[PDB]
Amino acid sequence: HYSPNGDASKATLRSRQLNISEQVPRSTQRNETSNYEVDRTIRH
Amino acid sequence: HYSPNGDASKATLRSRQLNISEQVPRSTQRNETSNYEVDRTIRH
Amino acid sequence: DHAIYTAMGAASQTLNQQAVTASNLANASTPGFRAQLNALRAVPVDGLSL
Amino acid sequence: DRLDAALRFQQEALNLRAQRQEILAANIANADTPGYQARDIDFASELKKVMVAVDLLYRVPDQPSLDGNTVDMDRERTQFADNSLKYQMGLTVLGSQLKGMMNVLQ
Amino acid sequence: LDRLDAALRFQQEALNLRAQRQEILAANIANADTPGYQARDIDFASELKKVMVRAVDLLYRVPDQPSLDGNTVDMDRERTQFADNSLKYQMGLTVLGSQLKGMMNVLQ
Amino acid sequence: DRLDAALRFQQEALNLRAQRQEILAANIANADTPGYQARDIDFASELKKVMVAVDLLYRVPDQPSLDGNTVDMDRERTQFADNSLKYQMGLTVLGSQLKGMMNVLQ
Amino acid sequence: GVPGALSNQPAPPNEAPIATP
Amino acid sequence: GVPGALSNQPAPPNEAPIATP
Amino acid sequence: GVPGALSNQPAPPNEAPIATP
Amino acid sequence: ALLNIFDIAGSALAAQSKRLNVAASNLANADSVTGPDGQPYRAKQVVFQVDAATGGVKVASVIESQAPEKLVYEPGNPLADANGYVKMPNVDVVGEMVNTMSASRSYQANIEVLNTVKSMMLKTLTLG
Amino acid sequence: ALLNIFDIAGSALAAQSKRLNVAASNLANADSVTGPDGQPYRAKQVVFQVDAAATGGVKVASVIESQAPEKLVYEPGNPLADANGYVKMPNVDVVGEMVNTMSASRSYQANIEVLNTVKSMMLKTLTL
Repeated sequence: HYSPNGDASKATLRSRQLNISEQVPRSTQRNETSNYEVDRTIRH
Repeated sequence: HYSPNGDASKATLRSRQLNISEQVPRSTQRNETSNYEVDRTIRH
Repeated sequence: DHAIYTAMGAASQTLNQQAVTASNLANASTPGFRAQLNALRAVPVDGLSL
Repeated sequence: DRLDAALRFQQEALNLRAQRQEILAANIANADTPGYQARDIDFASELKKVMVAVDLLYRVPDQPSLDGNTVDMDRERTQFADNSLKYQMGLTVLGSQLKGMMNVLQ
Repeated sequence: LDRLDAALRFQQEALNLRAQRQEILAANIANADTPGYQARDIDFASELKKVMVRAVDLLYRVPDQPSLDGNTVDMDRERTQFADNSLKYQMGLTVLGSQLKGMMNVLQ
Repeated sequence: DRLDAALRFQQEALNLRAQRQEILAANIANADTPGYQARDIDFASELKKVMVAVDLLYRVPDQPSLDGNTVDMDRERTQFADNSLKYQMGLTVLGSQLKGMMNVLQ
Repeated sequence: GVPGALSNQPAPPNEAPIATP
Repeated sequence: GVPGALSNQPAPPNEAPIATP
Repeated sequence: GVPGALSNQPAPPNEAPIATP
Repeated sequence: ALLNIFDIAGSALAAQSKRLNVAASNLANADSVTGPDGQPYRAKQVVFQVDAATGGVKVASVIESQAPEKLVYEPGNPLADANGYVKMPNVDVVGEMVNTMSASRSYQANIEVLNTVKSMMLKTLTLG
Repeated sequence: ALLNIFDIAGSALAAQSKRLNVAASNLANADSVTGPDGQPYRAKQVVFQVDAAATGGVKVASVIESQAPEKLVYEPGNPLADANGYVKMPNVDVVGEMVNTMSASRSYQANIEVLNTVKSMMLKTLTL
């Protein structure tokens, strides 16, 4: 079983990278890499 | 058996990458890579 | 490179004005005639920069 | 795979140099097409993204032109020469690295 | 065939087709001024695929712009064809040379 | 160490020749801007100091001009040719020395 | 059809009559 | 910006009006 | 001194007075 | 791709050759009074387009320019209309005299591009 | 410290081309009675600057209209004339534009030669 970590309220980030460009013709940009950690339950 | 993780309400993301460009002739762009984790049940 | 086009356009318009003047001179004896004036108009092009 | 990555840095640099050369050749060939927009790419950021599907940017015009052509000549010719020189430099660096790797096994 | 020719048959056939295509290009260069001449060329990919199964047919080249004398051999398009054909011939030559050198070096 | 010391002088001469070439290119490209002073460096003193940023000094004007510019085309061209030839000679000397150092290992 | 391509049909001869008969 | 640099969106069309309305 | 040599200071600015002050 | 340069520059060469031929034909027919069937000669132009992002230049078509014919008065001519105004080609001279030079310069520039690209490709052919 | 030569020479080439374009525009519009809006044409010229990030290439700052007073001629039968019957004409020095074109062309050639020599030396550098 895996607990959901979609909502940003209780995600568990291990890494991150958030680039934000913006020029002004209001060109924009937003890159975002994220590495998560997840709960786990295993029964046999 | 695999539990469905299509709905974004309880997906289990392990990774992600969400790039968003936008220029203004409102050109746009949206790339999104996602790596999931899935439940599993196995009976013999 | 595009500086050749403005000069060639100026030359062509000068040729046209010469044609107009020649036409004015040709009918120098037709009764009740009105001459044709001529002038050059500048038409700047508004690009992005410079 | 260590060899793969170690040569991959320079291989990707060379590949992006080739792509930029192709785009420069295209905008040289279409230098007299009215209604054309000059195109180019940002080598440094593109290489960073590839190391870590190619987007191209419109070159900033320098002088107006009635026929709607914005591809200059002198700036892009200097860019062509610089790109050719850097492509040759990358080629010889990669060749030197490969030969140095090879001659050790002799 | 044999295990040795099996590897290099493709490259040999590519080289032979390149030689024949270059010969045809040189022929239609030499006949650039003979009126009533039609430029000829070989569908390289289709011919190579057909040969790598087991003379070569000729396909007329579409005229670029009309001329009175009836000659239909262009100049710029065929010159670019000749240059790129020579370049790919040299590429195939060096590829085959590298393969043969590797095979020889394995046996030392 | 010893290897770096054997080539330090030639490498520094090459680098200083490149910098002086850049200075000459800049002050030949600014040949029309009024109020711009010619620039150059004292090669011998610079090389001796570096072997023991970059210091540059103004050139003595040749003929006066109303606008203020003080660059002489023929003098700049002669200096450019001299520096280019000396850079080529330094490159040749460095290449020969490296070839000999490589050859001594067989 | 497109100029510069390869077609197995030879092109018809080109003629330039002075006046239409 | 400076001429010859790179920018995200294309240049506006260029027009040469003979007489301003 | 001799033109074309190296100097540590700039020459004074040039001027062409139409009439003497 | 560095091979695409050949069929980009070949397209450029073909387009410039077509443009030069059109300009030469217009200069030759600058004063021709009639065609094979009484139709006055009309100045012609080519249409350039991109092959497609971006690629080489292809001549889309050849179109006769839509400008009024510089008609002249020769009443004693069979081709004259009801008012005796025959129609003459609307071809200038400066336009073609500049088109030829521009086309030649572009042709030479593309030749230089092809030379440089071929040289660097042959150089890459012997890596290591 | 040798890849900035291309930037410097390209900046010089662009500046000289802009100056040549301005001179050509002045020569073409030497006798333009009016523009689109109605104001008389006024001569224009560039203003160079040192493109130092220390010295580097040349850079054109902007284009300014000449502060010299425009000429004025007497023509009362023209709607452009003011209350005194004077219509304004541009102040262009034809000899000035000619010598500007000559100097710009010569500097263009010099920069081309500099760039060629530097490219040759850079090409030969890799043969170390």
